[PDB]
Formats: sequence, C-alpha cells, structure tokens
Amino acid sequence: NLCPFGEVFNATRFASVYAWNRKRISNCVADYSVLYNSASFSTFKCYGVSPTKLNDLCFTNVYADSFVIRGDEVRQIAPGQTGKIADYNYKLPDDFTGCVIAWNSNNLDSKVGGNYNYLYRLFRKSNLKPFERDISTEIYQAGSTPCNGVEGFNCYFPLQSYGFQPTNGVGYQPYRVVVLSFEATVCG
Amino acid sequence: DIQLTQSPSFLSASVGDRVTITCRASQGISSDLAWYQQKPGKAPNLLIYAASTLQSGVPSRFSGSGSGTEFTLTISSLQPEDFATYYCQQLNSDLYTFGQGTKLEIKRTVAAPSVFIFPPSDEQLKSGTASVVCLLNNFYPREAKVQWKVDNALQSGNSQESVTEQDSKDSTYSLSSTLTLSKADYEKHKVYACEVTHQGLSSPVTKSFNRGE
Amino acid sequence: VQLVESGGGLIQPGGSLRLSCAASGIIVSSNYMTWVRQAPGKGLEWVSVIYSGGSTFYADSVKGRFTISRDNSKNTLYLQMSSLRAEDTAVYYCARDLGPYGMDVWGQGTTVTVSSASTKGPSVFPLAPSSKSTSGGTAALGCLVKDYFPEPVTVSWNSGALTSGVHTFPAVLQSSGLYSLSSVVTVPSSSLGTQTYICNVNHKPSNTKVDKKVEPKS
Repeated sequence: NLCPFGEVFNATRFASVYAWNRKRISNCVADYSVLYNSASFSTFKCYGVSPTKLNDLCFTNVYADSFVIRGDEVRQIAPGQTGKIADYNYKLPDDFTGCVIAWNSNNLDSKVGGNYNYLYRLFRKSNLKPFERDISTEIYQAGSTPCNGVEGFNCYFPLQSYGFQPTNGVGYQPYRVVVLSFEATVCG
Repeated sequence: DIQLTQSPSFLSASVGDRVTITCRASQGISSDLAWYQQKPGKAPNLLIYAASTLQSGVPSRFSGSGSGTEFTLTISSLQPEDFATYYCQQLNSDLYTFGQGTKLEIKRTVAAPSVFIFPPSDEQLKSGTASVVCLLNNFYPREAKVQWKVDNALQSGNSQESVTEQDSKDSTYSLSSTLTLSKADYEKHKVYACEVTHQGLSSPVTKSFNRGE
Repeated sequence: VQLVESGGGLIQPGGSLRLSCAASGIIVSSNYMTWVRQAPGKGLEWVSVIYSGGSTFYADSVKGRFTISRDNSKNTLYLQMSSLRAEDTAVYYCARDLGPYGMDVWGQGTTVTVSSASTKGPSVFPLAPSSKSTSGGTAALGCLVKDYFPEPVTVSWNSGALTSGVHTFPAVLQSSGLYSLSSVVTVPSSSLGTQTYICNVNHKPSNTKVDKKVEPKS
C-alpha cells in the first residue's frame, strides 16, 4: 500500500507547535518524488540524504511531525538551532537524518480580527530534549514566590497565543510544517 | 526586521490637552506593540502592551489603539508629569525594534531670540586656539538655525551647538554655538558674523564683529 | 522587586568591562533578561538576551564583543564588554522581557564612558560683555569652560548669589575627546560698572576650582 501522506500534508487542521502531532508511518511504499515535484513548498530541505536518492532507500519506521509556527520561526526547525520554538516547543537533534518541509498557510490559518487557536510555549525552566513534547499547563513561577495555579505578577500561564491576521507580514504569518524522520517496512 | 516610524518626533501642548502619538509599522505586526515613557534622568516605563492593554499601575488618561501597521498613543488630559519622551516597540521581535521616540514639550507663544556674540579672550589667544561664541537667549520654539560667516564665507566645519532644557519659568530655549579656529586662522580674517533665522524674527538677525576693534 | 545595576566607568578604547545586574524578587535564572543601551539623544538600542534555558542572542553591533552570563547563586545578571569602542559610550540598562506582555521591570542604568581619556582640568576663558552683547540695557557675559575631561563640571555665579538669567549649557564633546561648555548670564547694562561678576567653576575629577572675574574689556 501507499503511505498516508495525503492525510498528513492535506490535513484540515494542524496542531499547535507545543503539542506537535506525530504520525508513525510503516508497512507501505512511499513515493517521495511526488512531494518534491510539487513546487508548492517554500521550505523543503533535507539533512542527511538527498530527496531524489532517498526514493531509492528503505527504513524501519518513518515519523511525520506536523505543527504551525511563524514564518520567521521556520529557521528554528533544523539541527542545532536556538529560539523559543527550538528551545521550548520542538527540538531536532544535532545528528538529525530526515527532511523539514514547510509552506505558507495564511489563507487557511489566519482570520480577520485574529486567529488564536494556535499556541506556543513561551515560558519554560529548561531546554527541550530532541523530539520532546511538552503539554503541561502549570503556571510558570518567574519569581521567588510560589505561583500556586493562579496567575499574576511573576506567575504566568506558560502557553501564549499566536495572533494570525491576514494582514501580517509574511514572516509573521502562519506556516504549516511537516518533519519526516527516518530511522525495514517503508520503501519506494 | 520591521521599521517603526514614530510620527511627531517633537510635540508641544498645554496641560489639560489631549495629544496623540503615532507609531507606524512597515509590514504589519497585528497588535504586538508596546509603549514606554522615559522621564529625564530615569529608565523607560512600560505603559501599554498588546497595542491597547494598560499596564497595571498606569493612570487611565493613557490609552493605546491600533492593529496592523498604524498605532496611536492617546493621553486624555495632559498633566505636568506627562511631559517626557515616549517610545513604541514591536513585541515578539527577534531584534527588539524600538522607535525613534517622541518628545513632549510645553506649548508657548513665539518668542524671538536675543542674539549676542563673543570674540575670543586674549588668554585663549596666547594658547593658540580662538573660540568664537554666539548666544541665542530665551526663544521659542527650539527650531532655530545658526550660520557662521567668516568674511561672508559661510562656515560649516569648526562649529558646535548646545541647547538648554526648556525653562521651568519662562518655558524658553537657549542655544550656544562655538566656532573654534586656530590663532593662525583667526588672525587672517576680520568680519565674524552670526546669522540667525527663527520663526519670530521676520528677517534673519545677524550679530557681527571686526577683529580690528 | 527591583534590578540594581553597577560596575561601569571610564574604560580605554579596546579594553574590557563587566556590568552586573543584581536582581530582587525576580529570578534571572527563570526569566528572559534583557540589556539595552541608550546614547544621548540617540534612543533605545537592544543588545542581547539570555533565555530561561541558556540561549543567548545578540545585536549584530555587539556580536563577537559582548557576552551574557548569569549566576544562579548570586542571582546576578552580567554583561561582559570587550574590544570596546567609543560608540558604546552610553547608559546600559537591564530589563525583564515578558514577550507579548512587554518589558515591565527596568533597572536604573550604569553609565559606561569609553575614550582616549587623559583626565584633564579645564581652561576657563571669559566671554566679555561689549556693544556686540548689549541691547536694551541688558548685557550678555559668561565663561567658556574649554578642554576638560571627564564630566561633569559645575558652574555658578557669585558663589550662588546670582542665579536669575543664568544659562549653563550642556557640554559638547570635541574632536580631541575633550569637553567644552559655556555658562552665561543676562544683567542690566547699568550694572556693568558697579557689580562684580565672577563665575565659579568646579571639576571634581581633577580637583580643579577656578574663580574667573568677567569685566568688559576696553
């Protein structure tokens, strides 16, 4: 059978970056050339192997991670990067061996007056391990006083809301990202 | 990076008036804009975040509004302590882009300056340099140009100006321009003019002196 | 809840300095901490940040020269300044960044002056009243406080007896890295023949006090 990229890339709604959705892909044949010969991606870079030469290759399992971030933040989706997304939302390992795919989704994810469904983790005590997924909504203690589940000065809700409006600058507009990690049941 | 241009760099008004400061973005930051107020000799203070949200503690006469590219700060009833400099700032920016800043001043009626000039003292001539000082006393507004003329040759280098803060009593400005030459240069000319143009002055007022008197 | 800043003064062009930001009520270990600088009249410039995870980002005018550090024990924030140049002469602030909520807590600033230096006393010259500075029975006279360093200079007239109509102008930095300022006073021209006008100049960095009398030159 063919691998279910259709339900990942053409999905109706994507997840918030802090709760990035992961799909495991196994026991199928995957044509990667139909993805790279679409030309409808603003970013599609591979770390580890060329796309045209990974269609000639097999892997035990293939993971597909998807989320929505800012255009200015699609840099941080790469090995060895720093920033609010790479540090507190979605980290790739230094020895990453997959492909990062992103495209502009302003027409779908931004509405007049602001779209606020998509969130990101702004406050965190320490950096994420690679492929860690944090969903805790514990109030963040930014001072010397216990916060105690109630917000206020130095007591902040860790997840902040994106403000996607269609008038935003390109880099500030929503972008959908798909991260294909390779680690034998998937071939081409 | 986006470019924030803040509209009235200089703004003058009276106590009890309503003022509006504008901050325009180059490309559209939705509502991620913050306003600050810096009083002379103090650090900035956050007044408004998220375009319109009042920071806890800020009086109610302040209010922000905007979304996209054009934003404005409004002070409802200007008070004596509100005369300061105000900065708008992009939020969630990778480079923390601030604006140029808007200075708030006390309004006044036009007052032409009192022009005076000063030839260099003999003490300074013994040392080898020759400073020539021109004085603009108690004027309004701060806009005022001072052209030095040496033998009716307009001079552009060798000059430096310095204005005072607005007066607590008369609310007037005063600047001082210092033309500094060497003795070897000063002793090779005679007329040293100081031509001043200001709103109040109908004609440009010039205050000169010959070196041989 | 405050941020107290210290550790800044005269540094040669090329040397290094370390600023410190001692926090209170705020843990620099768990916030975004910010450093901004401000040169006279040239506004607010961001320098760098340290995340609550260690990530340090810099302004391309400080990259390679400024380094942010953090001491969890002493709850202090530091800024290491190296390969300093004259363009860094400004007031340096530490604030706390709350992302979309602003920069709410600010410090007081530490002044950092970078110059070829040579602390030097001024040369007070008189600005003599003449017909070129008389009009309407009011005359202009003053002192020129030239070629001094570092700031400040304090100028009074008749040891505080004369304050009305006095304007002490802000200093200006010359090409030679030395400062010059002037202080003037407007007096009735009748008083030129009776009152004794003496400007009182103090420069505590060089322990220079100069009393210079200003009389109209014949």
